Amino acid sequence: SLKIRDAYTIVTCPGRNFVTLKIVTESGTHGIGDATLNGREMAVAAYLDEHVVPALIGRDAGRIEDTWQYLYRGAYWRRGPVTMTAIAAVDMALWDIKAKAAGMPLYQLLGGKSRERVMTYAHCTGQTIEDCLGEVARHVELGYRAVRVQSGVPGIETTYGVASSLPAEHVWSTEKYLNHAPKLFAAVRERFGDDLHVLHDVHHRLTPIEAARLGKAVEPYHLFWLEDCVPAENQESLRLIREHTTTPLAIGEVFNSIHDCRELIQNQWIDYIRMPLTHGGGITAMRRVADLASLYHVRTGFHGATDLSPVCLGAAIHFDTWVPNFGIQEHMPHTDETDAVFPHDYRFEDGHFLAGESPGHGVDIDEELAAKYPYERASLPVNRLEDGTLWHW
Amino acid sequence: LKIRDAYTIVTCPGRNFVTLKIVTESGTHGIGDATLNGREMAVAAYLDEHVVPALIGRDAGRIEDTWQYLYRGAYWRRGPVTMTAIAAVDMALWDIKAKAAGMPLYQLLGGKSRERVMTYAHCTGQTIEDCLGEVARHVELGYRAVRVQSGVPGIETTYGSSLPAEHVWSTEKYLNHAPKLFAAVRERFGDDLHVLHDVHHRLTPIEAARLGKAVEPYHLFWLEDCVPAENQESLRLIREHTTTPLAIGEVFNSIHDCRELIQNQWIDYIRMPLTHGGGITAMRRVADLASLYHVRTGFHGATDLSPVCLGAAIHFDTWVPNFGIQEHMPHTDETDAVFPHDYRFEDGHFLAGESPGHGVDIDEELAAKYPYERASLPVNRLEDGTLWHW
Ligand SMILES: O=C(O)[C@H](O)[C@@H](O)[C@H](O)[C@H](O)CO
Ligand SMILES: O=C(O)[C@H](O)[C@@H](O)[C@H](O)[C@H](O)CO
Ligand SMILES: [Cl-]
Ligand SMILES: [Mg+2]
Ligand SMILES: [Mg+2]
Ligand SMILES: [Mg+2]
Repeated sequence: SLKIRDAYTIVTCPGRNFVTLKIVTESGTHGIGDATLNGREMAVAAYLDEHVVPALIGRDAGRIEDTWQYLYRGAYWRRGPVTMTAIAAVDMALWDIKAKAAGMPLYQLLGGKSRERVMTYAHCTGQTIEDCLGEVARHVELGYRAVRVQSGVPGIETTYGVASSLPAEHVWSTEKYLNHAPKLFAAVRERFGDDLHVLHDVHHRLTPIEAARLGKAVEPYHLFWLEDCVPAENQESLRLIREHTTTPLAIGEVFNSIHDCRELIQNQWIDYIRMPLTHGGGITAMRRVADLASLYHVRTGFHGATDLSPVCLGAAIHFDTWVPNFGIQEHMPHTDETDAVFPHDYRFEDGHFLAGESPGHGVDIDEELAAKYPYERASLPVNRLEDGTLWHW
Repeated sequence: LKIRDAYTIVTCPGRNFVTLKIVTESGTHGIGDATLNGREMAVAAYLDEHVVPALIGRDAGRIEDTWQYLYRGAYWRRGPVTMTAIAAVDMALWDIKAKAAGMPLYQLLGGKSRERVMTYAHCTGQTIEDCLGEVARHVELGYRAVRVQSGVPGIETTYGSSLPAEHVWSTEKYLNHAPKLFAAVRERFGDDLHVLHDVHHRLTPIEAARLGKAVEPYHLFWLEDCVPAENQESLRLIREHTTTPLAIGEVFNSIHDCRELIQNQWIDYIRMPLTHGGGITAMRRVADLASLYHVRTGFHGATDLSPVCLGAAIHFDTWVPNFGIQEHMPHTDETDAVFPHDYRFEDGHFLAGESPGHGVDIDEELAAKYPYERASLPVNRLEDGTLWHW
């Protein structure tokens, strides 16, 4: 039967913390899902262990939609990063099981392939503009068609995306950054030309009119996207940016629900939605987000940093392979130790991912190997202004 | 003055509660409610593993900076687990601040705006008649306001074994039955009594519009939680079609869950309580936004918010200009013993405490006598098996 016999979390730190849900059916078939929430990992682990897992036992594993609604509505307190990550982990494991039962790779189950490979972007970072440019050259040589560029801001010790369990404390100056950033993109274009796709992550630090100014300043450099311009709990925060610049906009890695972005999409305030499988309620929910996005010409650009496990990456590559309105897939390679803990069949070649062909999402976990790497607490940084004001990191 | 220690206490004197205690280098302490019904251990872990270590050494007096540090610093913002952890810290810090000031909490917030805090009681029964008996009984205790719920004939379970109980639901049967309850309450008890009703998420907007209109003759104090409101626009049809007052928000945790509801004048009462809404710091901002639009506070006050929340809420209720009403579900004697407090209930109303802080403490030795026991909230299915809203 497809009745659930067992379900449990695995916590491991093969270079960084990962939490994984495993679901095992009465017939012995199993599925896994990513439950990793960077810097708050044990909150999801406990949400799953104490409150979700006992309710999964005896459930029909084939009932994906019912389980999703049961956990989403049944929680009573709806949405949220801990909440939606727990739900995502269950959803991914159930889709893994369904695809295995169907004898198909996940992309086939979703509606089959819409493309022959999945374009990625790489992180190019450096202290100086020159340092970053060197990194762009290296990745272009590796075959990347797209690069995210970040560089230090002169007069500021720490800037995002440029180079102990408690939050590190960074210092920020918006005004210095606003004057410096356009110089980076100018230098990229001068050295590498127009065919390269160039991305930039603002990482929440601006107000809307400041982001509008930046967007206008970087129009000549034709960025693939300007990402996370402003905190967007208030979705209307995007409107001034959109009304003032034609630089394409990306947002959403911090979102967990379609209700965090319904308005952003329907009002045409963004070009790319960034919310990934692990944090956005899994395959079931993200299919719905991508479909809504498609009505408004919005494309997917999944958050793909290392704090999403190979389980998320494999499932995302399947999703990317099917989804009509695919935009790009972020690539941050995992460590060798992480890759070994999570055997998988997706492949990376010449700047692109290729989806696996084995039934399931194609990712597994080696539990005995995972057990060799105990959890190590690690928190994300905070950002303060020059006067000490607790700002957005 | 720095935080020297912070830790959670988990206890089950009749039901589960999670509490955060913060202690300073001068040996002063404060506590905050961290209870999230049916997901309690997620908050416990959020605090234990991720928040508590970052509190050590922080200036206890920096309430605002700490709130922002935890809220923005989490990176992943908002949510029930997140905002409850933040609320627990915030309540404990306000507790310490008031104690440092030598004042009960309401004094710190801006002083007294009213002499007492009106409550409502839960009145419930299988039949309308059963419910009416409960109303009579509560009116005799001095309640000026009652929430009324009764069973729907033809349906085994209506709103108002560690796993979710499974209830069955019929909207159509409820819609036809509910007006009869309010009619009976008015027929027996007259017009002076305030009468409330909790729809408990089960309707679509046009169904709630229909219900609102149908119950206009009974002049309800509020119709609560008509529809799931993740999509805040869900309230619009209800508001355009009825003048029955509307309340919502016990399942919210952020001002961003209700900013539009308030600004578009779609609701009359906001229900989000201190424990789940990010504590005093955040709820002051929510109540203040509400005030621009004639919206009043109606804090969720069920038993799954601890006496720590209740004491702090009574202080808040005593200060806030735009107070509407305070929900009252009495805690068990065992719960009251675990959480000694100085708020009082008299003649249908709360009276705020006068001792410095929010006036609530926790007896840790007694708390230890009641270990955690897993308990989940129910789910609701339609007659065809559809997983619905409970
Ligand atoms: O675009 C990105 O890749 C993200 O912004 C990351 O840099 C985040 O900071 C990290 O994933 C948080 O856990
Ligand atoms: O109005 C109320 O009192 C609430 O709706 C409660 O009945 C909730 O069901 C309970 O607090 C959930 O934890
Ligand atoms: Cl959450
Ligand atoms: Mg980013
Ligand atoms: Mg209610
Ligand atoms: Mg009209």
